Amino acid sequence: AAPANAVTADDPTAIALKYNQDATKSERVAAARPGLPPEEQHCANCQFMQANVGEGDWKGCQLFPGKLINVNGWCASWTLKAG
Ligand code: SF4
Repeated sequence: AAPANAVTADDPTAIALKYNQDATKSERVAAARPGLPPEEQHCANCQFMQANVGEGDWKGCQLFPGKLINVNGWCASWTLKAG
């Protein structure tokens, strides 16, 4: 059960970025974002995930202010966590 502030499928930004809460049900292969092979990409290893926001598998994403994403999700803004 997703948190009350989870990013949802008719969120305009979620559509535009092709977010899914489950990276295995994402188009990460098609986008081929750089820095890791696409099958290795998910929110937990993304620069925009906020480790200090949320709880458990439901963490912040800088791009989705006021909400939570799933650590096992993905969107087309995926960028390697570099620091
Ligand atoms: S920007 Fe990164 S952390 Fe935020 S939803 Fe997309 S992949 Fe997940």
